[PDB]
Amino acid sequence: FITANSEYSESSSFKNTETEKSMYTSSRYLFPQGRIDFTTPDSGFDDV
Amino acid sequence: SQNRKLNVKYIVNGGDYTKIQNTEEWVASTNQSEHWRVIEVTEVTAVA
Repeated sequence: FITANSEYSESSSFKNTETEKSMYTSSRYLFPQGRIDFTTPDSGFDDV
Repeated sequence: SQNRKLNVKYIVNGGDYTKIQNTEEWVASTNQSEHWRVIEVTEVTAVA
């Protein structure tokens, strides 16, 4: 004499992305010409 | 994951050092006397 029905459908979804980037550049141009010296009194040299 | 490392080094000893980044012009300048330098030492004597 009677019929009954029930349904229950549940769903879940999840996504997660993490991105990290890093860059570094270092340039050095070294163009020497020479060295200059001064004489300290402790050296004992006549040019002081 | 990803990594990249790049390292470039130029060295000049003699010739026109202002043409270090231009190989052709340095090669052109190698015949100029004013830029000739000591490029190796094959005999060394103790000062004593």
